[PDB]
Amino acid sequence: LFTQIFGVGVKTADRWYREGLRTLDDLREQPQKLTQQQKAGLQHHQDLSTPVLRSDVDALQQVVEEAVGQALPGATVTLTGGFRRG
DNA sequence: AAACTATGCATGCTCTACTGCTTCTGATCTAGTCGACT
Repeated sequence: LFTQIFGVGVKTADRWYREGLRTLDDLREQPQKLTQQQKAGLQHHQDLSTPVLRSDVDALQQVVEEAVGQALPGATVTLTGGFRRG
């Protein structure tokens, strides 16, 4: 559960385990030891938990192409990662 | 002629500014360690 939080790794999860935080609520109880990455991950935990579908991938690519063109014309963007693997 | 008073001056003391030199302190750049991510 802890590892699914953006900005929280194995070491941080183990540290929280040894500190007595056994559920997600305790993390939100004290939002002062969480860095920017952890705060962002916890704020939108539910949205990022849902798997990303191909439709979102195509929408993101279409949006990013316009930004890349505006920054500069003639640039190319390629989709890599798991999606490129099918 | 003698006693009292007057001015006059000097030197040490005190303060406030002024300038220049020396030392201390606060702001700004990187190595290492832990952690995050792809």
